[PDB]
Amino acid sequence: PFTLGQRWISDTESELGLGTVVAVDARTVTLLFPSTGENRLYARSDSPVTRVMFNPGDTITSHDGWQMQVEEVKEENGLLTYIGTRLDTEESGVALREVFLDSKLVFSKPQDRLFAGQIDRMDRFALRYRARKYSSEQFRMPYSGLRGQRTSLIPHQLNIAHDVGRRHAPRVLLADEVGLGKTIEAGMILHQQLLSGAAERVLIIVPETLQHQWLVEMLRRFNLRFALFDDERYAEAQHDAYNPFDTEQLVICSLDFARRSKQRLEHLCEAEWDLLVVDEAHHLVWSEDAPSREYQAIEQLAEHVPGVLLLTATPEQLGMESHFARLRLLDPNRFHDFAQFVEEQKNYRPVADAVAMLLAGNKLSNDELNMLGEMIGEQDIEPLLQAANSDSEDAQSARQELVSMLMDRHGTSRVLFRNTRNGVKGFPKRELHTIKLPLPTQYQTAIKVSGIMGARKSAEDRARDMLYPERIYQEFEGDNATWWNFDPRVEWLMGYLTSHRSQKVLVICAKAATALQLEQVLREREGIRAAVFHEGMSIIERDRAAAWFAEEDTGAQVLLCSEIGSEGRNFQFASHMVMFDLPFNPDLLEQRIGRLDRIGQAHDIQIHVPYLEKTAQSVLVRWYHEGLDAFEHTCPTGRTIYDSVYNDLINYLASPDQTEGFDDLIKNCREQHEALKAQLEQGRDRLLEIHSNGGEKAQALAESIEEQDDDTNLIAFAMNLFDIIGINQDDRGDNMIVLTPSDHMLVPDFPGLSEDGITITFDREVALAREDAQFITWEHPLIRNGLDLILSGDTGSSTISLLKNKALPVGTLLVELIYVVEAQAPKQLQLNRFLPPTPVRMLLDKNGNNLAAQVEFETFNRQLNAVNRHTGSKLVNAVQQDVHAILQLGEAQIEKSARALIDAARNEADEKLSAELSRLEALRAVNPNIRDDELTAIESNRQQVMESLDQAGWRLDALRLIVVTHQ
Amino acid sequence: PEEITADIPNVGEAALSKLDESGIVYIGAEVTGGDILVGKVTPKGETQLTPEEKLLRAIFGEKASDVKDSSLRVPNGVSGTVIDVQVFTRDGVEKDKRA
Amino acid sequence: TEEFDAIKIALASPDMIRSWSFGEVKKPETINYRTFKPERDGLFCARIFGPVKDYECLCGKYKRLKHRGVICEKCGVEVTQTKVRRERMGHIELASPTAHIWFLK
Ligand SMILES: [Zn+2]
Repeated sequence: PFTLGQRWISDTESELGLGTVVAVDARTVTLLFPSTGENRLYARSDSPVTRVMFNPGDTITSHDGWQMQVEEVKEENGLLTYIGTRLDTEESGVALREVFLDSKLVFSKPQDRLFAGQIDRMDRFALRYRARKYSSEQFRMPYSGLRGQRTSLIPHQLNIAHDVGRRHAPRVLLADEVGLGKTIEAGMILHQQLLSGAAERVLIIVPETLQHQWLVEMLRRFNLRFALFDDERYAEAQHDAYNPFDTEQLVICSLDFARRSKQRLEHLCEAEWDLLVVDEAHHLVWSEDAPSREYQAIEQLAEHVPGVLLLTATPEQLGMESHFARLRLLDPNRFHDFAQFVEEQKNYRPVADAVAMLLAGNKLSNDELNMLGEMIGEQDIEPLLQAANSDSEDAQSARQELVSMLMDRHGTSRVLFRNTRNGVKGFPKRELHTIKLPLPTQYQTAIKVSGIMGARKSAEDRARDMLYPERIYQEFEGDNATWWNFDPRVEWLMGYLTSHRSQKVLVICAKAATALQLEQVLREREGIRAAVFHEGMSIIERDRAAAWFAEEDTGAQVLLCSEIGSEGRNFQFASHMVMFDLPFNPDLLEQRIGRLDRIGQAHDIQIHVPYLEKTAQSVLVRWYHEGLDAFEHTCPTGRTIYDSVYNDLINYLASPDQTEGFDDLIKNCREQHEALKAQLEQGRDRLLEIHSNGGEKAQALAESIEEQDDDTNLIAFAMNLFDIIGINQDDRGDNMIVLTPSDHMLVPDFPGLSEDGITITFDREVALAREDAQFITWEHPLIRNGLDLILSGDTGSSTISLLKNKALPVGTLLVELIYVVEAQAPKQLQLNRFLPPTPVRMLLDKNGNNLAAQVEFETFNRQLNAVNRHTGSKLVNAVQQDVHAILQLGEAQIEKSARALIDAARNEADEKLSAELSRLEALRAVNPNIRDDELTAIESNRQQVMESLDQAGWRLDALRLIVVTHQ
Repeated sequence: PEEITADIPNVGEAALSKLDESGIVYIGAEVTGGDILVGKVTPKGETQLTPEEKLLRAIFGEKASDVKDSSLRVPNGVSGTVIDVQVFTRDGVEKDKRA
Repeated sequence: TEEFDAIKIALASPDMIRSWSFGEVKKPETINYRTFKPERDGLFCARIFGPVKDYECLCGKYKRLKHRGVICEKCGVEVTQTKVRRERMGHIELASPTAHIWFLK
């Protein structure tokens, strides 16, 4: 019935507004859209377009801005002319040609969409309602921001993230021990600050050699795309804008890059960063009489950015005094004089000692205890002070109250976190296995020849060559000589693997060439599946090899090549490792053993060291095992003794025949070990470590997350969501889904999706084993994206359904009404903790009686069925006059339910916000590091929350009509 | 031109295990239905990747030229031993390893 | 599926044949042999018979299913499912009226 001049809207992109018929041919019709002025031509058949007509009682607006009230409309030759009373002038009998209607006819509360022609589906209405329910419940979940990160659930990490991510403008120095996960806690804190809306602009400054590492870590672990800014990018952004740094929210850059020009550093300091993060800040040397030009640029940055995180190391066994140069940067007024800090650390040293005696299980003389009593400046200290020391029944709880009070009285522990490998439980024990092999005669002959031919060469290089026999047999027996046939180590390796076929074994060698030769020999003489992991490979190929190695029982049994390691997520399923060779320096030895020796392993570690009899290997095994205890224990004595013994030991390497003098070197090594151990145990700040590990509340949080991580409703909602959106989901089978778009996807391009597809896993352990997959949680960008896509659009907001129930009258009306309570506030305030968009379901009858409390949603939805487009279309209009009368029925109950929800939310707000503000005030009353700005921020945030909550409103989001038939 | 390289998109390393670096099965290998007889890559054009996307590709190593595989597979339900291989090159700049 | 009966056969009038046809095929060319997209006016033409691939126009301006009646401004091909390319017939306007061999020989 298309006729030139009619108004039509698109059922889907109504954001275009009204259109106007301006041409018609045999197959097509053309709509002009005055909102933009464009024309769109559609095929007459299947007609996915909607007639826009109005009925008596509607108020409409004309192109001149005035509005009116329609009372009667004539139609002739397909065109409508509206007749009614112009309301702004009170003129009756006013005519408005439909061509002159405005475009600002937006998707009214769906009791208006009944007359839009084809209406949405009923499974998208189901997804719409389920989505609002799940999103509402999950936004208020207590531990938001702590499940989507691709990490192990390590207690101290979760504790640090929980504590720091909730602070305002956090300024902290992370001096965690090397290898514990400093950057992991940093990334978690970043994930919280970005997810909570507290921050939008972030700047991370990293040495260039680590820039790519950061790029991948934030991308693969935290789903965060940073824009790298180099000189080229800086120039192309200088052309596009006055300030180049306004084009991206998240920026990585180098500190050397930051110092290039002065206008560069000022533009950087003016980019209004919310957070700044600088790793390895110990490289910033500062002298009281001469601070470097390097430190000055960070000091300039940290003054223009509220929150600033510094990651660092505390090496060479020195104290936090070396840290003053950086403490001065965190709180320059609180920490402003070195000497006072020196006095503080010296006068606290006895206190630290006395604490170590307390917690070690010793009695503390009154003379000792009346110095801690001097520290805690109170007067009812005595009874609790003595109960802890007499070893009464509650001596444990009195010790715990003492330590708790100590942490609250420590001068720095709130701003400094040092977790040690001694203050953390979970590491597996390590047992050693040594195997003495006969040196084959081919090597004796090959090395004595190198000895003769080795006339003019340093003993250092004599020891570097004789270390690895494989690489001297390639100079005298010719390159590529088949040395893999007589070396007994190879036979031992094969025999052990073929005898332990049901065990995954990690085999470490020095260089990739030897690894390729090992793969070739294991394949061509025993068919052993082994993936190589060397520096020459790309990230995707090595990831592929890790994937193969992760196959439970059908993949590679063995692995591995040169150093590389660095794989954050570890092989927690692997518990047996063999050292095909031994490194030179003890740091490489401890890092190699470190790659597996991590918290979260399956079982204890079995280390197998096959070494040739009477060679440098035989020397080094003796040095490492009896002397340093470096295999079974991890104490970092190696470097000091190695430097103190280097020139002597060289001779013991270049000539393993001379055995005398060795055993005294070994006793010297054990003496050095004992001295270093003693000094380190006597340097432990056990109070700082107790404040660092979070304790029982942190373990409780970690187990609450371990129990929240089995949500199967999440997977069941996900499948529905994607499938409805039109995302093909190929089930590979081994807990991995491959998502690929489809011809029927619902959006031009989906932000995260690509045509090549992405693999996902819902199990945290699989994610920790397969870093090539996306770890899907409630906080994953894919889900949040789809959520915004549905809850912002209007699909799933209106449908009709029939019910066949003999026990009800024909033509009865049940009306599902989904109101949404919302507040309008900037996301920076984080109102969503207290009032996200909240659904309010109501199942009205003809009398306005609610049945939802009696009739659950799922059960009711199951037994319902849809109609066909056409008959249903006017079947809706059959009750157009009825639904209007249905609305006032709910009008009286919506105000009661709303006022109940608002009242409850405002109550929860004032209690929790006053309890937290009181806690922070108590801290200011108990700790000197809490700033005025902090308390002001919380007070203003509480006031703003009560204010924005006092103006919250409701709106009709969804509406489903139900009509019972028996036909 | 299509390529014979062993770098084949979205194939598990199981399938590559039996292929040499040149992309030809090892003489004497036991095969089964569905295994990849030889590796071939179909060229892809007009990728038009964004410059940041190009940088990401560079670090990751993803190849715009590939993304499609024309690799021959063993016919369904036939399984035997590869006894012989022959290579016929019309133009080739130099004789291939296998050649 | 409807419940039908009585399949009827009769002479096709020229106006009915014009009714079935969606477009004129002017040139005998089919495809460019270089880019395998079909000819603008050829035995194989997207604007007459249908889109090659489901719900996406020839030039590639409109590809989503959200659009079901739009006809791309650049390529006059409407975005629908390629199955229609199985039912759309074309027509040729002959300059000289030609005899139907069946009714003659
Ligand atoms: Zn087009």
